[PDB]
Amino acid sequence: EDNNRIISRLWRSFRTVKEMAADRGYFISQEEMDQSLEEFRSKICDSMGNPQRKLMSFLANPTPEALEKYSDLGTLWVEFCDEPSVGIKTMRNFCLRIQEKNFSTGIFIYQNNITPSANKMIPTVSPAIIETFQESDLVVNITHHELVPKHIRLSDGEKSQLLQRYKLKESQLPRIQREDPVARYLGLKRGQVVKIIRRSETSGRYASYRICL
Amino acid sequence: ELAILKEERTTTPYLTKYERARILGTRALQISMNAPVLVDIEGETDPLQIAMKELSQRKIPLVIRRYLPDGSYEDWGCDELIVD
Amino acid sequence: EKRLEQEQRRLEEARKRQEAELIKRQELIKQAEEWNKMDI
Amino acid sequence: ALEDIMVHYDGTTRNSLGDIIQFLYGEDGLDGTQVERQTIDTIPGSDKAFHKRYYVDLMDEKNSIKPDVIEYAADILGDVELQKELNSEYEQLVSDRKFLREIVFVNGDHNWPLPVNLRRIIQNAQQIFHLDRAKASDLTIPEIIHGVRDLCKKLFVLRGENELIKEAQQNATSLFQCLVRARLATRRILEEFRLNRDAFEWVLGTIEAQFQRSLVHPGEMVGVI
Amino acid sequence: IALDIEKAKVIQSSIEYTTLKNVTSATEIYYDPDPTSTVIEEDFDTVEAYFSQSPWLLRLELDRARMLDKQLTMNQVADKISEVFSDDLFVMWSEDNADKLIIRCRVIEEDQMLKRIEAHMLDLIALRGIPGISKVYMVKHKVSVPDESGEYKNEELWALETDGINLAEVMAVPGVDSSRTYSNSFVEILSVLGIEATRSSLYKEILNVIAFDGSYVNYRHMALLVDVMTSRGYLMAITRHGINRADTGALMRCSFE
Repeated sequence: EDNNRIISRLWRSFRTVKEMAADRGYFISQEEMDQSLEEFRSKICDSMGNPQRKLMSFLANPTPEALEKYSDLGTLWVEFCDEPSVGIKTMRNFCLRIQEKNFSTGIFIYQNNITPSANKMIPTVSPAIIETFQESDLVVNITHHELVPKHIRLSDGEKSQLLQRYKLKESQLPRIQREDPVARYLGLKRGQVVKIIRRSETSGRYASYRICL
Repeated sequence: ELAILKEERTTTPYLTKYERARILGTRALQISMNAPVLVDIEGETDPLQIAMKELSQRKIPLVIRRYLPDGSYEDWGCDELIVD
Repeated sequence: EKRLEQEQRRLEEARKRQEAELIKRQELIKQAEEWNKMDI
Repeated sequence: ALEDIMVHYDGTTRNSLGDIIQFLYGEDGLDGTQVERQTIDTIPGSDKAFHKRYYVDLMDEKNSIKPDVIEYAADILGDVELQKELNSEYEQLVSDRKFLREIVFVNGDHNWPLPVNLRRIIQNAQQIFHLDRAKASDLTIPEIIHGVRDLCKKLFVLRGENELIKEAQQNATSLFQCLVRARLATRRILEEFRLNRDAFEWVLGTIEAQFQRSLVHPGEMVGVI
Repeated sequence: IALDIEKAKVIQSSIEYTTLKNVTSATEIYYDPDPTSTVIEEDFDTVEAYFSQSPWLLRLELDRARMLDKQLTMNQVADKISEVFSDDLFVMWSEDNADKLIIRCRVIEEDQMLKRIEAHMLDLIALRGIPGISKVYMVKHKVSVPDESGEYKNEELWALETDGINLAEVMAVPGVDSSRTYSNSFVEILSVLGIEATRSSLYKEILNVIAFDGSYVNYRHMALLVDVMTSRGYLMAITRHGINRADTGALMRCSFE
């Protein structure tokens, strides 16, 4: 019934969130990655079948490779919201939790909608970063699409090397929007550069670069 | 400052077609305005043909200054650029 | 046989790294579960 | 919209503000009048046909180079360093086949515009050096391997020693190097084309010169074109 | 699902949008002041079999043929009405075996109110399907795939082509290959997949338009065009609204428009 498809969509969103966390540098165990649907229903759903989003929250730490490559990578806290509509109360509570439990970045997945007050409170949570995603747009992982090539964020040294090699200013590079779906998937901040290796029918392979806004 | 040292020149070592056309035109104009010729002309009279003969023997006394997008430049002699 | 031996060595090293990372991950799993229990 | 776009002396395509539109013109840095349709010989066919065409085994006597095409046919069986060279060539060809079949062209299309017509160069060499008749060739296998390998690192699109420059240069010539390796294979050179030493050196020099002549010229107004 | 026709038809039925107005054939308003009985003689037997507020009655006759064609159940429509209307409307429905398929309703001066309720019901009752996808067709695609021997051999597979676009919802439907769904509108591609996919889709559309009549244009020209059209991070139209909102010189911009 509709409960079964709700559970399936929630499981797909959870898998996409785990894949996103793994692609940004954090470590997620392979058993957790291939955690099947039946195990999800066993671990989350109760006797009547309703799911508890509060049981899906987890923590992550960067791999040594990612930590060496990116030095601004802290601890990640992902939390799903039971409340369909997220008010200023819930956003403030989440901000307080992040501030007290010293996390570098916190991802907050909501179900239906977020109030404008909460959005206006998002930028004032510095130095911690809060990012908001909707449940519906996380069902399918867009980075697995055939039309989406692989994006790789560059380190500060690599960005400096690129700018020196091409003798460019930052404003002279191709741009990518902050609200771009792939930019939001990678958690791009303003001033960061991604390397995009792409298929080419004239040379086989072609590496392009874009700078976030 | 803007000049680039001769050891680290990274532009192509071949004479492009635009550079060849401009160099031939400038040399032909100079020859037609009574400039000394650096090759032995047998019976040639046309300034463009004399300029082409000078180019084939690498005797054109001109320098090409190639501009980079940032403002720097590289200086290449006409005698050190390969011409087809 | 030398290439096979090198491949086995690399697989064993990767397995050891994976085991160490799993050991590190289990502590985070336990802490997250405890904090979620506290939230309830 | 496209009037102020020009190829610059560093190879990039830029507008009047200096903003980069393409890091290499046409992703290969070539002129549009210098390419022709050519077939890549590693893409089509079956695995049996590919193995039969490209694999050279110096141990099995009925799956080796023919004895009437090479003057050194006697002291060739049993070598291990040469067999290692041939295995390295075959592994490179298999990597090229995997790359083209899985990433670049997934539907199997193999007739694409590329520079330097190799068939024309090969038949020109055959006509010039009179490569007819059953005469054995004096072209050793390591000479073939090292000549092709060195040729695949002199196709300069970008000049410089920076690591990014080398990565871009290797990226820009991937498809053309696949074409060259698919054509100038050891078994193919020895049996189908029957080149000798002078013909081989002429082919290598001609490929290098013609590739140099096929690059786009800085100052081109490619936007208007 | 791609090599089976029945599963493909199941997916097609689950994707296509179907409203109440599609299966409805006629709607009527009747006066009946008895909640437990009725005046109409044709339906009296069925309603008394069922039984064993306002006097206004609302019954609508639905076409049997198109209701069976869409593969829908009367109970499903009843649950949809019950969900959208809670207990504000009492609903009854004739069984499958009825000669004419009917479903009544009763409210719990209100003739105009019932008329507005009937119009609203006909307008926006969604039975199933993705909103915006008006029609769905089945298409066969000839695709060349390598064999187990390495040889390339043709093949035939089933695929759906729709009218109307909703990429995000259709991509999440089970049974759909979510990593290959394509739209002919690249604004939606930009909103869902990003700017690199937008570049690829823009090249694909331009190539389709150019190559339909048999013409051929070299790749680098269209590549340069779509790279100019996607270099700023968003879609830049070839118009005054796109070209003249740049940072170029005033003299260069004034000479266009």
